[PDB]
Amino acid sequence: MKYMITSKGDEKSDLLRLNMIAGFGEYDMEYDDVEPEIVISIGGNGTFLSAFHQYEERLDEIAFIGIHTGHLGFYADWRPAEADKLVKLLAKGEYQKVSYPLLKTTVKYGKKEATYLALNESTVKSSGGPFVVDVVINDIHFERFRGDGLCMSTPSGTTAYNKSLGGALMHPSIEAMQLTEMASINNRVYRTIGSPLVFPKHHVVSLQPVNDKDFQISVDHLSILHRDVQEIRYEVSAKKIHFARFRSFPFWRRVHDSFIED
Amino acid sequence: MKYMITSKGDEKSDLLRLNMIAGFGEYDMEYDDVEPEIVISIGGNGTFLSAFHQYEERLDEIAFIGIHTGHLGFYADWRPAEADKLVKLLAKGEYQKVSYPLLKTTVKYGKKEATYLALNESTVKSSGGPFVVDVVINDIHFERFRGDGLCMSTPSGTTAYNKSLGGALMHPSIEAMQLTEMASINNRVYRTIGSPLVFPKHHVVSLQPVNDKDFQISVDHLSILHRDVQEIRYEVSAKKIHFARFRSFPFWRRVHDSFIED
Amino acid sequence: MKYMITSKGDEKSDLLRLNMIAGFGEYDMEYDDVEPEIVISIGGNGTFLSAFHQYEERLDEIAFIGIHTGHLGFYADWRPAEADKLVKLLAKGEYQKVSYPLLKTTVKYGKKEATYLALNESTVKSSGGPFVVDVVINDIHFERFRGDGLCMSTPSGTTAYNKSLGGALMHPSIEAMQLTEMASINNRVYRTIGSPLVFPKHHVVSLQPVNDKDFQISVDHLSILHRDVQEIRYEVSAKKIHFARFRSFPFWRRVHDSFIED
Amino acid sequence: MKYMITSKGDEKSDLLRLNMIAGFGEYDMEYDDVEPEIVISIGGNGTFLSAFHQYEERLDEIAFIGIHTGHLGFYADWRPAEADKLVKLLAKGEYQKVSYPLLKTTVKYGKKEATYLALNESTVKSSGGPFVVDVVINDIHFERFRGDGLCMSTPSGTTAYNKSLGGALMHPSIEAMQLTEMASINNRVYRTIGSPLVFPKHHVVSLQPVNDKDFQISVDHLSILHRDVQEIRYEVSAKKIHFARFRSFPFWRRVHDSFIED
Ligand SMILES: NC(=O)c1ccc[n+]([C@@H]2O[C@H](COP(=O)([O-])OP(=O)(O)OC[C@H]3O[C@@H](n4cnc5c(N)ncnc54)[C@H](O)[C@@H]3O)[C@@H](O)[C@H]2O)c1
Ligand SMILES: NC(=O)c1ccc[n+]([C@@H]2O[C@H](COP(=O)([O-])OP(=O)(O)OC[C@H]3O[C@@H](n4cnc5c(N)ncnc54)[C@H](O)[C@@H]3O)[C@@H](O)[C@H]2O)c1
Ligand SMILES: NC(=O)c1ccc[n+]([C@@H]2O[C@H](COP(=O)([O-])OP(=O)(O)OC[C@H]3O[C@@H](n4cnc5c(N)ncnc54)[C@H](O)[C@@H]3O)[C@@H](O)[C@H]2O)c1
Ligand SMILES: NC(=O)c1ccc[n+]([C@@H]2O[C@H](COP(=O)([O-])OP(=O)(O)OC[C@H]3O[C@@H](n4cnc5c(N)ncnc54)[C@H](O)[C@@H]3O)[C@@H](O)[C@H]2O)c1
Repeated sequence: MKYMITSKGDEKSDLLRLNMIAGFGEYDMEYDDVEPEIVISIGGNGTFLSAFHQYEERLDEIAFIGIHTGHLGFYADWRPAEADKLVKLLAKGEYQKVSYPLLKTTVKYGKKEATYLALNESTVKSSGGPFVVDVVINDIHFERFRGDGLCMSTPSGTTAYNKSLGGALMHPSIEAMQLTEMASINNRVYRTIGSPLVFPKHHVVSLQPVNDKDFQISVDHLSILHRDVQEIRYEVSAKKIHFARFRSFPFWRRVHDSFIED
Repeated sequence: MKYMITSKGDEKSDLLRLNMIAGFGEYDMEYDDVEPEIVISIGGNGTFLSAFHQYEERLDEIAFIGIHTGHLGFYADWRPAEADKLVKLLAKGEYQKVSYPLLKTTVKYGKKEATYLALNESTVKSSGGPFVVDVVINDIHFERFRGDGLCMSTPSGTTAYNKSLGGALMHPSIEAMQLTEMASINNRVYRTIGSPLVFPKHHVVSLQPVNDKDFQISVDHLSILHRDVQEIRYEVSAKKIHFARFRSFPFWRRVHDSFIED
Repeated sequence: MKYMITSKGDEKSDLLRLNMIAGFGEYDMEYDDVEPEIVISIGGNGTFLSAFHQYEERLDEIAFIGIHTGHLGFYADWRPAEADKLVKLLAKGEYQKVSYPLLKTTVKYGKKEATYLALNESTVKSSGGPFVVDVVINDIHFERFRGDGLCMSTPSGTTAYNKSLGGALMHPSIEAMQLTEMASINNRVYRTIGSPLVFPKHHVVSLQPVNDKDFQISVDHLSILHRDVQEIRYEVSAKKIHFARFRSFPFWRRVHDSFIED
Repeated sequence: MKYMITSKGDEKSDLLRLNMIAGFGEYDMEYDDVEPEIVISIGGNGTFLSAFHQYEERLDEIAFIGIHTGHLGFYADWRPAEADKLVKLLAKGEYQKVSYPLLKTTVKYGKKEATYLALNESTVKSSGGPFVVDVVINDIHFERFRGDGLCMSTPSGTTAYNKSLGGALMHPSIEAMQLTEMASINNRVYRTIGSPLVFPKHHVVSLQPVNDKDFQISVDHLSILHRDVQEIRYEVSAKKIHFARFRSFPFWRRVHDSFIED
């Protein structure tokens, strides 16, 4: 099967990558970083995010696998010491496929609209400057949000920025996105919902400028200053990320291991 | 069609009930509180909850309709002044059916297990006394929770007790339950997740006593002191509540009307 | 100097107590549990709280010292292994005195008022039953609180129940009390401040029943069902607790050690 | 007495200013914006903040008075319609003076240190980029903070940015500053206190760079990108702001009026 390996680029990750390629050489099992069927990431959570975004135009043809050199593997299954076992398992085709939901972000201007795919989240802040937007859900005006910004998370994204903002952790079998507030202003004149909101597939959340059409918009690691924005639109993507697995490693066990104990 | 009406029991609600029965008399359209196909509640949110629990053994045969005399209609669609329009619409069969998910609670003892159905939530607190339970998700030990208690909410329940505890609001098309913490203790020795958790259908959350087997368990309005508890088990019910509707009144508009403005 | 020792009552604490008495026998240094100048607590945080409340009528004549057998010493300075060093230091008079603020609670009825002193906090919940009170600060109606209850904390109490409810941690040199909410209900009709409130000395916070005059009131470990309540009044006490110290052990280092690392 | 008036600069505020000057003309009562004893602000909360910072080098010689054209007067006492009554009261010397605490911020570089005074708060965020600082309190390493940033508030500042970040509201008679977290990262490897912290006078909170010495630092409305930072130091200022008052208008009533009702 066609595969490639991305490395964090430090000595540790590079050498692990070379050894895996050498091991894959004894199998069938072609290195191809143009049209891989398997993408292996070796590094931190950032390395995995880079791997995902490198191949976001062929997500339907790829199964992702992570080895984490950091603490701390939300998209890793594997430790550096387990690399030889993974080589043998991958070569044998000894795996099942699991899929997580993704978030579509559309930015409209005074055209051409830009579309982004997020594995963790997309956030919006001001470029300045007071942040004020109208929040429109399925064409109904829901609230005028004033504060620091807003975060829209995928289910797998809920353990990250979403969690820090008081959002719920959601099992990735649920096809949803979650909107959290950053430092909302609430007084007798200005009001927000002041709770995270969880949206199903096909629900559309639109942010519309009130002032003030410049925004700092993030998509996972990427952060861009967008000018002359008319709308930011959030919806669950029709696209999914696929993982190759190998052994049972339940989401809630992954949550336990990351936040409670070892 | 067979129907019944429950009233809050004050003069206002009783008279509205009598007038609706009188209006239903001009149609076809039989009063039957043993085997109703339509259950009409006139009162507050508590009146509606009582109506639901009065008929929880025939939820598959009933479509519920609420008129709210209070502020404040999370399960009401209707205002007292709209009662005549509702009579005509109901009599004509001019409605579509919408379903919300429900929460199953199982309490096991040193037998016979007790099972409860919740429309809003089920909560657990101590009878004393320090509250400490082991939280087990699909047979994996997730955390030892210390604090005031725990709340498990349906999607429609998320606007209630769940919201007050920092939980997310979830659209009821999502078949899920949400676990929130009450006053969790977190220090260098005791740790909880400290975020709400959202579980899909078929996931099972089990609370197991550590000490200390007596618990105050609530199911919607009902609150009971349970003794000699071995397990409390939470899962999304196979059963759903059905509503008769009539006109579009989106969940998010209902949320806006209840928390933001009019 | 006159002293006494309280023990948690397990074998470990009892034996440590006997050894300290034996060591104090070689000094001057009289055991007196009626009029002690020094009160030594050996046990958990609960043991220390019991020691404080045993002697709350002579707080001006006593300096408290704690040895913690638990994790986990918010009022302990000392570990069991350090007991011999403490014996020698105490006998020598080798200490400075530090004072923390306390909370006065007054419960008024349809007389005789009951007054309580808290080292950590006093809380109020319903006996049932919906909890609703009017919050009156220096005779001005501030809010109608609906929810689970309210917690009023001393500065040293802020690391306990207060912390779990989202309250700030306050240095005990600040003569204040802090009011936190438990599960406040906020919607378009019912509103609370939804933030902790910090009150200086001489400010008086009065809770007045709306319904519904029965309340479960806690003062540190003590929890009592109070009937026919007309008012609950909170204010910073004129009384303080005094500690004997011995070496510098800053409050913020104590916070670090308890919540961050070792 | 020497006075000046600042205006928001819209037609409404400008005309109110002209009328007050005309009214002050009938008294004694000299317009002097170099060395005023009374500074009158007409506009929003931003106008008042500008007035404060215009005269922060002569805070000991000035008593401030606000008229709010906005909603919404945390530093206003007065409404536009009350301007004539204020003219007469001011001219008569019919007032008492009230003082609130202020926050000193020191930014040290690889010299010359910059010092700022805040009436509401000072915040710190990254210029990029991951925000990571070591939090040092009175020379003791307290935590390594990872997240979006940190906010240090005065007592009067607690109703603003502090409130949005979950901070306590503190009565301004308390000489303190309060540190709140913005989106702190907490997992099994990274830990923060996860509660607001309230510091008395003379306590010093130092933020020290870990990476990564560029920071976006705000002081009230002012926001500056600081490069090559070695330390950010927070402490309660020896300086206070003085207000002229006129009638009793308690802080807690001001809080009620701003967040609860009218
Ligand atoms: N205050 C915050 O919680 C905060 C701020 C900015 C970004 N982030 C998160 O960091 C991610 C990447 O940011 P960056 O590349 O700029 O580096 P970064 O330094 O801002 O964040 C990297 C950290 O986030 C963790 N992380 C990445 N994905 C995660 C996941 N899904 N669940 C839990 N933790 C996860 C990594 O293990 C690492 O510790 C973003 O997608 C966002 O979720 C968090
Ligand atoms: N601190 C809290 O938020 C708190 C405490 C106890 C109970 N409750 C809620 O009250 C409900 C019934 O309690 P009770 O009968 O003892 O009376 P109650 O006085 O304790 O609560 C009644 C209030 O809850 C509101 N409510 C009911 N269902 C709701 C919904 N699904 N979404 C939003 N608000 C809703 C009603 O409008 C009413 O204002 C429970 O199911 C629980 O959700 C809330
Ligand atoms: N949900 C909660 O956070 C919760 C609930 C009830 C009581 N409490 C706290 O427990 C204290 C005593 O309760 P109890 O005797 O019923 O036993 P308990 O089991 O309810 O609580 C004992 C725990 O609280 C800790 N504790 C005591 N004083 C503390 C302090 N000032 N700062 C930080 N932690 C402290 C102890 O170390 C112990 O772990 C109360 O004064 C209250 O502060 C907390
Ligand atoms: N997310 C937030 O809560 C947020 C973000 C940035 C700034 N702020 C606050 O706004 C203030 C000034 O910001 P700006 O000039 O850039 O304009 P801005 O638009 O960012 O904020 C102005 C708003 O803050 C209110 N405000 C000012 N002082 C207040 C006080 N002490 N208590 C309660 N509300 C107060 C004003 O009434 C106005 O509604 C800052 O000092 C900060 O406290 C808040």
